[PDB]
Amino acid sequence: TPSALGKLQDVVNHNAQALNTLVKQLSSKFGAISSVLNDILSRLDPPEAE
Amino acid sequence: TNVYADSFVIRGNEVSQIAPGQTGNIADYNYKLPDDFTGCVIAWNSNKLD
Repeated sequence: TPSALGKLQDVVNHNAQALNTLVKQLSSKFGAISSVLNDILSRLDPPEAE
Repeated sequence: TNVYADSFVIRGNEVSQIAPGQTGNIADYNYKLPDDFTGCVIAWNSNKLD
């Protein structure tokens, strides 16, 4: 029966899922024109890119 | 505490270069404003005087 260590499996599964979603949150656009800081710095002026 | 007044005459259309985070001929060769600049900019037409 492989479902005996389900709790210990789900612990690390939730940990990996939290890590993955924390990594994916970097691709989010929190009201900005792009998710990359270098692109915003190269496109807009510092007063507007702030 | 310490207030300083600068005086210079440009060709008119270059007024956008006198600002923090701006680039150009005058901004990079003649007069540059820092990103942490705290002051006021006063510019008016002088086609009748200069």
